[PDB]
Amino acid sequence: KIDFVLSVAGGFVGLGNVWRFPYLCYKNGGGAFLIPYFIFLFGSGLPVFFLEIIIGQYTSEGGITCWEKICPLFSGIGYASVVIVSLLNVYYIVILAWATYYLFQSFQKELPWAHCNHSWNTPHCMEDTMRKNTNFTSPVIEFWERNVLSLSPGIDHPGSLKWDLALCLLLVWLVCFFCIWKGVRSTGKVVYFTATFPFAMLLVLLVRGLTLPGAGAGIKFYLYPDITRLEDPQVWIDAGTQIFFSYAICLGAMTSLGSYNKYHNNVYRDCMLLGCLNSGTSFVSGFAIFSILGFMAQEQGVDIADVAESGPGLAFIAYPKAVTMMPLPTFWSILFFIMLLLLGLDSQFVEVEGQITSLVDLYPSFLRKGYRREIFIAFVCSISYLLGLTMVTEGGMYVFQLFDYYAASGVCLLWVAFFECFVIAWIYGGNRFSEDIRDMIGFPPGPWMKYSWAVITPVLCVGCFIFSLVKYVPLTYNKTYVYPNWAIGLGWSLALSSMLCVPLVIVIRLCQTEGPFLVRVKYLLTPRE
Amino acid sequence: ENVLTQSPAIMSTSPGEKVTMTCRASSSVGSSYLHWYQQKSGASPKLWIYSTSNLASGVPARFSGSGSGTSYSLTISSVEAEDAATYYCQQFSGYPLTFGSGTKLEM
Amino acid sequence: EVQLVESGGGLVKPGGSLKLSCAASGFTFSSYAMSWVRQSPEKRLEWVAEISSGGRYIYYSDTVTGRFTISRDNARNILHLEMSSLRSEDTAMYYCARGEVRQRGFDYWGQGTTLTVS
Ligand SMILES: NCCCCC(=O)O
Ligand SMILES: [Cl-]
Repeated sequence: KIDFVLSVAGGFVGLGNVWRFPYLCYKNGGGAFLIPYFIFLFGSGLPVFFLEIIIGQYTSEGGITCWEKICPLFSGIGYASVVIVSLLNVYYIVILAWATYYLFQSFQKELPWAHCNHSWNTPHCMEDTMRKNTNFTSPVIEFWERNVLSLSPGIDHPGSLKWDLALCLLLVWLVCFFCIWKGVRSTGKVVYFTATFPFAMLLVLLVRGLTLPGAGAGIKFYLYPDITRLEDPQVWIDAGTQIFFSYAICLGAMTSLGSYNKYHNNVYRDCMLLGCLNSGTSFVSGFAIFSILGFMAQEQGVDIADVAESGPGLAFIAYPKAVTMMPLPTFWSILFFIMLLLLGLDSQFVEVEGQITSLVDLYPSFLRKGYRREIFIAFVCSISYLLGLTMVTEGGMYVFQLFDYYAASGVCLLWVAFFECFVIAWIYGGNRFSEDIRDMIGFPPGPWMKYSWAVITPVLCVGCFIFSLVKYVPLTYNKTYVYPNWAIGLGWSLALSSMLCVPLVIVIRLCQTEGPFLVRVKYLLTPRE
Repeated sequence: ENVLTQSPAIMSTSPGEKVTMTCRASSSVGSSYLHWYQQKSGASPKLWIYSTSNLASGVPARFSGSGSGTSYSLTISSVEAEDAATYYCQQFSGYPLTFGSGTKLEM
Repeated sequence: EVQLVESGGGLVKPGGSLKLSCAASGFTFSSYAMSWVRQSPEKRLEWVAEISSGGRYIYYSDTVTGRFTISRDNARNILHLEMSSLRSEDTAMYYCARGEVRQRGFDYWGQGTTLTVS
């Protein structure tokens, strides 16, 4: 039992909880983000996660081959998932690049973000303690913006390529390449430390956050709903898609992981434990993040909703401030960023391993014919590094925000989840799926899972998509920069690169099948033996 | 085939005294995959305990079960006159399904 | 579930054939799996075969893997067991039981019918 929970401990915490959830919650007003979050959690997140693990165990193959055994017509779901993984692996590692840069900057007598007395610093800076005495800027925020990021005025100005961040990305990609090639993973005595360090660090950060003299206001802003005016399609999409992104579902990695699983240790129970604890760690770290934000609000004399960036930089603004107020701040900064690097590196290794496995399973005749697998891994790493170079430039923050919002999140995850649930519930058959689950694990899913797949998840996804289309608002970096029309088109192209996989595969298999149209569709709907 | 063997085939018993009978399995059986059935004389068997700890609807709290891995047993706190019946252990972890030898309580 | 009743038992000869039936009522027959359990005259229980809720997966005991055939009629809510090459050791009482949940076991058992091969 303890060993199983330890093996779980590798995968039920990640950057999606520590970093993504707090900034999405902050961007959507805080408390109002929680209601759709929990609604989607219990409506689809656990049922869809369980459904994908069931698919993976039932087929015992990749996320693309399983649909052949379920529904040949909708085999495009696996392709959409593999492109989602490919797009995610390009922009997810930029977080590790920023963490590596911060870790290298932490090897100093004094943390550079503690005070603003350097060459890269604006003359409008004022210390937070002395701020409550104009358009002043906190040293941490402008450090993040100018030294680590060197933020451009807009996406239309790429600027110069930051050599230091490029070397950080190169280092992280080489680490990933060597780990994948040599099969390096936490399996010996080191798994104890690898699993336990993140939660010890999160506990220390949370304790520091609560004991701040202004944590109460931050907690109140974190938990107080705003149903009067914050009910917008953006909050619904963000909360629903965060559930899918945190669990790594709709990506097809869960299917490949289930393939490895031989049988059921109450797979239902394992999925529920995974989901409950994965959501719990996010909700718990929200307290730490928002307590830090509330203390900064109390110290700087500004509103909680305006203290820090409403974007991916919230984790790189709030946490350094928290570690700045601990005894020997350099020590805790080093430990925090090492923890962040390990948490991101483990999930990066998992994702690149899954992507490589799926891509070689697509073409085993040449890719897997021999030692060319290592060359393929090197090729994938090189192309991903070159693609990530676009987000290293001075205007790379906007590209990163667009990629996060569209490429591996947003409408694409809703599309994939809706098609999976619709296929299994209606085309393949909910009764047949329950029969398969009985044969596998010994008991049927129950009314909750069956009704969720049949109605709740498709209705939620369709309603969110339609609500977004009717009440469409353009994506904005932070809360003041408006993206150009071409940037929005590029983001929608990134989303469509995954969304269009299902219709394209459908028409391709319809054309590549003999017989009349009805015979074609009948042959492609019937599951294979 | 996973053969299940129950040692005390015949047990003379008096009212009030506690009685425990054990089931032995030749292969690893999961805790949730072992169940006991009670069969009265001239009647079809009825479920008594499932998952080695959960009591069926009709069985009173008088009965209880324990065991894990390869040895299982269920005990009676204080046998009554109505407790005289045959009990069979069954494994549900893998096919073919097998039942124990069975102990017929002799009053 | 309330009632499970078997029927069709009788006297046969070695090498003969017989079809057993089990009518079900009080519950949705199509949504629960069914199994046959055999009680020898020596009072020993032996499992015969199991059919899933939809009948897509079918399991047999080693002694009857190539001799007996199990089938169900979801529309009629009735369970059938088919015997082709009944031997001298097949004489016993057959009960049809509900085994939908493998972790819960056979919730209900039928009255049962005796089969003899004298
Ligand atoms: N799309 C999933 C990425 C890693 C999941 C997590 O951060 O928890
Ligand atoms: Cl989350």
